[PDB]
Amino acid sequence: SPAELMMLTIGDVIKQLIEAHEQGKDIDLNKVKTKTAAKYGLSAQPRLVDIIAAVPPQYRKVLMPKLKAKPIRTASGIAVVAVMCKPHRCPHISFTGNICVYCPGGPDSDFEYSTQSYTGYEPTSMRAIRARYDPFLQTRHRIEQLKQLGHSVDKVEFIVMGGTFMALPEEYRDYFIRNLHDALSGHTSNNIYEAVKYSERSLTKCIGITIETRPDYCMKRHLSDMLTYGCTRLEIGVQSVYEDVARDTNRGHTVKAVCESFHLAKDSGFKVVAHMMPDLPNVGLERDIEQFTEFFENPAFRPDGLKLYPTLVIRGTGLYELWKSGRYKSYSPSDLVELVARILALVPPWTRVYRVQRDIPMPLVSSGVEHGNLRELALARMKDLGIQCRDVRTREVGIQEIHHKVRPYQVELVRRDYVANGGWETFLSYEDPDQDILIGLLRLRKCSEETFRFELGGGVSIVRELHVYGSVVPVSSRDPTKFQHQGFGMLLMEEAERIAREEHGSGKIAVISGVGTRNYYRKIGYRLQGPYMVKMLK
Amino acid sequence: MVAPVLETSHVFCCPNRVRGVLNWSSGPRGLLAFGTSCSVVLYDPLKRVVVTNLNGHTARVNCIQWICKQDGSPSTELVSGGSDNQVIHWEIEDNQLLKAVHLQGHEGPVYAVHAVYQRRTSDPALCTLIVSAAADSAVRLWSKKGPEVMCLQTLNFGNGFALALCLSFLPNTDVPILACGNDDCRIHIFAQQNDQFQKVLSLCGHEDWIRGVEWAAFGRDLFLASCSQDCLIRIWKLYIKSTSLETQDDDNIRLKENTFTIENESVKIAFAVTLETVLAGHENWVNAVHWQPVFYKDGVLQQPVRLLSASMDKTMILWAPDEESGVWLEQVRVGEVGGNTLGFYDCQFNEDGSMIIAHAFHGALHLWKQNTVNPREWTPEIVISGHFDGVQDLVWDPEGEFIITVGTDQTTRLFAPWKRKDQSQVTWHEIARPQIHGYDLKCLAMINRFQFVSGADEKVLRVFSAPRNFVENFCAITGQSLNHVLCNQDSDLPEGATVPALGLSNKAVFFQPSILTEPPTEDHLLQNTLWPEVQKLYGHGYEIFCVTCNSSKTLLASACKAAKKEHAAIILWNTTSWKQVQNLVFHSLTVTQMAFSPNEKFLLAVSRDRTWSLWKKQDTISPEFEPVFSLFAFTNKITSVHSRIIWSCDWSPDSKYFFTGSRDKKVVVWGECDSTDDCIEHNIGPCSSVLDVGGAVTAVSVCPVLHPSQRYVVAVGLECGKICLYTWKKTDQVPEINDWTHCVETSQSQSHTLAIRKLCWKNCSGKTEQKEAEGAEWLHFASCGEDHTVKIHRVNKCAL
Ligand SMILES: CC(=O)SCCNC(=O)CCNC(=O)[C@H](O)C(C)(C)COP(=O)(O)OP(=O)(O)OC[C@H]1O[C@@H](n2cnc3c(N)ncnc32)[C@H](O)[C@@H]1OP(=O)(O)O
Ligand SMILES: C[C@H]1O[C@@H](n2cnc3c(N)ncnc32)[C@H](O)[C@@H]1O
Ligand code: MET
Ligand code: SF4
Repeated sequence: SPAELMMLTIGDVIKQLIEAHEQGKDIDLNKVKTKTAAKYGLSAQPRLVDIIAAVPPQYRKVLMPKLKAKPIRTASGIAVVAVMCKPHRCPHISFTGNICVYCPGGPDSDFEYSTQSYTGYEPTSMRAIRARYDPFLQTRHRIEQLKQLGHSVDKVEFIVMGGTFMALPEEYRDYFIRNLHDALSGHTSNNIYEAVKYSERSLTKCIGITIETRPDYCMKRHLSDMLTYGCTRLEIGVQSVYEDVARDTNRGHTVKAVCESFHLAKDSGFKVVAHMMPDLPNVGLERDIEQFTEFFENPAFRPDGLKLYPTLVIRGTGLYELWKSGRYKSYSPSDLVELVARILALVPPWTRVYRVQRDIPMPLVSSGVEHGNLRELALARMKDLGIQCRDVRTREVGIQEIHHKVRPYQVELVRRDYVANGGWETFLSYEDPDQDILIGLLRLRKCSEETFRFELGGGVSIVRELHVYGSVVPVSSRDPTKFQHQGFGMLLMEEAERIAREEHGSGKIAVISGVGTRNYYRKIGYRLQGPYMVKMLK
Repeated sequence: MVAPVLETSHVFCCPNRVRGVLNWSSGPRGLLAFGTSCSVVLYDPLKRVVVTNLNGHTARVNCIQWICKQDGSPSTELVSGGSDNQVIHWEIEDNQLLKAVHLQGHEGPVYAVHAVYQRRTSDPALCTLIVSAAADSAVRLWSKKGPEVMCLQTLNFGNGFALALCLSFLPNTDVPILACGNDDCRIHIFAQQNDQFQKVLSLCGHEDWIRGVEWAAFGRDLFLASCSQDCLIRIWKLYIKSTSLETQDDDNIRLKENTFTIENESVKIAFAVTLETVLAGHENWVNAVHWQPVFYKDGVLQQPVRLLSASMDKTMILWAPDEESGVWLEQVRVGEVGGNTLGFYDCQFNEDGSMIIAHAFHGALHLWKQNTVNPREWTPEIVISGHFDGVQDLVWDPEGEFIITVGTDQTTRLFAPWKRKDQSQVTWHEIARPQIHGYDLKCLAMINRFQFVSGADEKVLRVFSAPRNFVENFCAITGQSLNHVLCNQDSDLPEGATVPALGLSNKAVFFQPSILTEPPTEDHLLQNTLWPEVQKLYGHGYEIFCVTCNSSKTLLASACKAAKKEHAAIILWNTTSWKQVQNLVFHSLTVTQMAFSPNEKFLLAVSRDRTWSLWKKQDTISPEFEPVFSLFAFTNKITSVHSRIIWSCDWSPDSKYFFTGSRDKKVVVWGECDSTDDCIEHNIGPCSSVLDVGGAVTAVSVCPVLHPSQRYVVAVGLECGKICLYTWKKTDQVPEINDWTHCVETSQSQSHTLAIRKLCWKNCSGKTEQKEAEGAEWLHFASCGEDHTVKIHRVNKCAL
């Protein structure tokens, strides 16, 4: 039978690998796989996961740096776990009578047992459906998969998806957040504060949480509530900078509300990521370029991250009815690629693009995008036109290392200042100028005159993000072929503490952080106050 | 006769989801103890029945630990800790409660408890030493001399925590010693010289959190077993150092000894600690570790050397040492590897080691027994089971041989009795779990003997029917006849059910044919015991809240959450061809409960808006058509007497009066609803006097038995889980005094701990007159609440 032949082939492969390790010579895996499969008479080849899932323990520890699969999953310095909430209705269904004109799925739809703005056939959607929307099971399952691939899960970040999370009853939000923290740490708590304490003392660090919210649910109350949870990032859907579009699609709010929410969130200390949608109705091929030029040149709009979602028409929505009646037509594919190239050429060097298109399966789409690799096609077109993309994602060491083959040689220090949302922003970085390679970054902001938090009033400057890229280095370990634990963090904080005292004129510095970061900043010399890590500068 | 005799018959519950909540006593005929919600339940595995509940806690129970004697007699004292900042010391006599003492002074929920008896020759009243650890980064010590307690000491760990504790005495002396496992991946040892505890030693080696330590005494040496989340188990060894002489064998390689010195009666004694071994074999976390207790065979004490461990990767391992070499070897590895189900929290031995028990992630209990002749074979056995979250509704078999419950744990369970030839007592066990749903369940109703309707946190009602193997299993276990239970009326029907590939539904498998003569275990219940779905009803705009059915088995009601008038509307269905019949628009808030009069000519509704309404059915012959309903009486703000939300209502057995209970701590009777022939408009109004029960009323029920003396007994439940039986009597005079009489009340161990959500008498309409009964000395009913518990109570007839 093929099964025992497969097993013997696998065992022989690990035997050769461990022998070669013992006498200490390098070995090529593909040739060994083919040769060993030839002997036992097979019609297939071994899979990497199978070879990983049969190593003895000590050898399992020693020889993972050769059998790892999908090296992109931890090429940015963290491990990402995505979880989903319970199905529910969007808050503006009541006082308007209906929801956005293009959103698919939801509690009242033909997509059975699916969350709003999702179909249920997606990877994460099918993971939570079989788990019946339980945060503990989802976290455990995803961490098990990540460990089975062969990655290190020392540092974790959560992403909470679904509809509007902050519109649910308080008890459910308590349940969800405390279960996430307990799943990481291993405790069995009763409320948020107990879970937060135990997670602070944990060994599997929780770097931060990300939540998606609407501009009318981002006020002082909601911001404070999210501050107690441990959240550090926000996702808001702007979709357009034009006031007529925001009311012809039954969005439910206005652009001025979006700007005010941006101002409050940035003064409180969060990070802002914006969803934008090209090819909206009543928006031609010339208003998109102006839209994005204003987006990146007007101080009221400048965000920290972007998500480009070209418009898709899906069955069971108002836009579907518009499309059937012969009143709405999509762009041609060449025009779409050209537009995306032009848009990507405008992104400033301090902005990071996380995703470039949706992930709806192709057969469910009636019109719109049909391919599945828009980003790389756009990059090739940009190379043809002679322009270049200079965002954050396509300039860091891991991406430059796996897509191209380059390494930093002549690292230098760079600083960029600007004005945004009524505040004076600075962006410090360590990067290689000649090859255009990014290593580590830090964001700093001087608090404006309209801050409401008690801890930040009276002359406080706040640090909003500190990050060093590369592959993941486990805590208290060192790897001379990677970039993390080599002192680029205490160099970036010493400079932030000099700007905040000699230029801002402040007398205190505050940091928003997770929990493992709490221990790190305690090591540096900061103390704890409220949900912040503060330090006197006098 | 002068006083009624209320007694409890059966209790169904499961342990909490905490580490160290289960503990098995030592000595012959010991008792198992675990914690459910706010109660400590004592369970007797040999008879497979629950003996009693100890309830004085106001929050979730976290730890339980028996106190071990020296003679080998069964223990009679134990200590518990709660998530209400307090510890409690209990005393037991004759399988009852004798006394309880509260120890207070913590500032967070407690999470670790231990206690021992003290040895001394002053003939004291059994002095006891207690140690506790909580979430306020502190460890506290207590002493209990008789009925008096006092706090000896407190220890502060900065911003750390203590996760495990154990107490014992140093060898060849009477100095207590303490071992504490911390989040620092480091064990701390304390010794009590003079009158206080002082740190002596710190042991390193682990590199993750520690989740259990245990002392053991072997000969003249002391052993310590430690487990962690490193997936590793370590054994240490403490002994008395030499006499500072006779040490001349320097031609050997030995580990460095960790030494300390203590003062005892003006004498210096030196002790040494050294590591013994490091076991391995687990993949996920190790949650608990335990030695084997000593026991007495024919007078002589036997002291085996064995170890037990339970892990998060669905496994248990038993370890024993090897005498040929210096290593330990696995002997038995028990569990079920595979499936999305997670692992175990706790594991326990028996008195002698014949049986082994384990506690699962959801709350299921697993029990294994060893064969007498084959010593490496273990088989599972029958254990208690129940919901792991709040129960919301309850129904009875129309003929009275099983009950069906739903809860916010997204499950539906069925309980039925077991009949065995070679015994007289009857015990009730779970045999069916006909739903594992994706929404929280709220309501249930019964249509036929093997068909029901369920309503959950969604806009859809569902209908479930029973497969074939269920009937065979039911008639086998309950002891009936297969031909007679079918009554030649069910005929051909599907065989089973299975989970669908996508979405939430049930699909007939016309699972596996598995005949059963004994109740199943918690691996056949999870998979092979579902029920097919045969209908699905739409027509509501929001999540369901209430369901009822008439006695003629052809109609059905419904309600949903609402904030306006166009959403709060009752809907009537059919039971032969499910379509909407008519919509009854009234009220502006949610309808909480409805009831059909036994005369099948009325329908009543109570709502959050402090009002109510009565709907009368008009009379037509029209055999092919269906009758209709319309308003017969109502109530506005002024006519309403309840000042707050109405929670329950019920009918009199003769369709004459009806009772309402609300949060206003009052139960009112509205009467003269009879004379349906021709009234001018109505005469409905208050027909009694209000009663101040003492707290919010959340359940009302009336016994379906008529007495010539015209007794109307009402079972009233409260938020605090009390059940009071009153006796209402119509005055028939213009004074309304002497209509409320208190008959009987539940005791402190027979009551619940949180709100009561349902009460239902046994309306055995199939047995209209009790043919085979002891003169019907007793009346049975059942209760459920938000304390994870379902209970069955029995009351004396002639007393009421
Ligand atoms: C605060 C926030 O918003 S999040 C910080 C970013 N989140 C991430 O962890 C992603 C990647 N982060 C990193 O690269 C690092 O964790 C940073 C940014 C915190 C520090 O970057 P580095 O340049 O690696 O720090 P640096 O080399 O100066 O310091 C190394 C020391 O920090 C320790 N350390 C690193 N991360 C942590 C942590 N989460 N908790 C505790 N100690 C930590 C290392 O163990 C090492 O200590 P040691 O070598 O003396 O034993
Ligand atoms: C989750 C995110 O998906 C985007 N989104 C919602 N509907 C559509 C659609 N039909 N096509 C493309 N993107 C869409 C919105 O930007 C929303 O914020
Ligand atoms: C999941 S959609 C994006 C978040 C939110 N519903 C918004 O429209 O802004
Ligand atoms: S708010 Fe977001 S999720 Fe809700 S309907 Fe609009 S686009 Fe969809």
